[PDB]
Amino acid sequence: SKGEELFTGVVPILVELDGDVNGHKFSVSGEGEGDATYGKLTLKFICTTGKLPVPWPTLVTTLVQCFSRYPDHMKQHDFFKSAMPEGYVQERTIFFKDDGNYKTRAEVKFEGDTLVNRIELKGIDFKEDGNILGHKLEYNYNSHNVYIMADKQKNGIKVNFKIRHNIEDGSVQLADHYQQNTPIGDGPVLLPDNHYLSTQSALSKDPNEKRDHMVLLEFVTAAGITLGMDE
Amino acid sequence: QVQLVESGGALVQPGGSLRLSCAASGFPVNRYSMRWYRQAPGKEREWVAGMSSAGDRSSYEDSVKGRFTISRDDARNTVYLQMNSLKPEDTAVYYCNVNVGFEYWGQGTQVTVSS
Repeated sequence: SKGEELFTGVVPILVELDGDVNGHKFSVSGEGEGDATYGKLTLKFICTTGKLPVPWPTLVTTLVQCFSRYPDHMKQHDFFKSAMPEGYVQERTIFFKDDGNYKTRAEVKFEGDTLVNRIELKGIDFKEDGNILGHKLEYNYNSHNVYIMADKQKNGIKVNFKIRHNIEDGSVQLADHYQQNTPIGDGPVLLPDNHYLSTQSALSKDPNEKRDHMVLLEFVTAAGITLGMDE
Repeated sequence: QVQLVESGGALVQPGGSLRLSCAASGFPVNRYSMRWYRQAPGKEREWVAGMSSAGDRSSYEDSVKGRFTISRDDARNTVYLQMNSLKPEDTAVYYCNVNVGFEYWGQGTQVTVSS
């Protein structure tokens, strides 16, 4: 509420990830900018350790939902922005069907004028020649509904949704997301009614970039459930 | 839409100094390597100096190494070419150059070195 005034314009983004999947360590650094007014992210990510041991799309969700566009009639349900600038802690467990899982813990806060996302990721139980470690995901991303719900007790939100990863053999592989966000500050935050986010993302490559990298364009808008005739 | 505009050209005497500049619009000047060329009268356009996208590296052609210094102001999205110890053979139209998708040139600026 007082936080949302921080997103009126264009905000510099900075992302930092340290990862360990099946003992394959790696780091990612990202930058770009968010414009919550249009629910738009533009970012570029570099694997700063060389070669990414997992497919870039497996890292999308992990890599700043405060940049979602909450339409006027919902502004009061924007938990993410309301916890700013002290920020919130975002934790996930992502289950890849018939394969391993990531467990992540991130902190999204302002540091100066910059919105910063620092994550630690840890994956286990992956198959060394499955879709992830074997690099069989197409380089593209799909459009999803992210279901949000209040967690009165932790004073935050609880989020659930399934990401659909296109595999190159034509199949698709689900990644089950269990997410949880809690404020860092003592401040008062909005606890939202059940709603959801509509995501769309386009992955591309910088033609002039030698480094293992991902260029990401993403639009997210909040929407909200219209009950049927059974009330 | 990308556009380059050089300015700073002038008549100067041998040994003199002059500082060209180029105003870029349509892209961040700190995300692309920028280069300076010069074309004498009835001669082939000649590469003069350049700096890498990241700014960490600068290169010059042998004939100007040590007299020219390329630089840029990221915030003002401007590129500079400092020139000292100007010789008569430095006379030419100076163009600034960048490649974003396709190649772009400024319309140039004239430098004349004579007494």
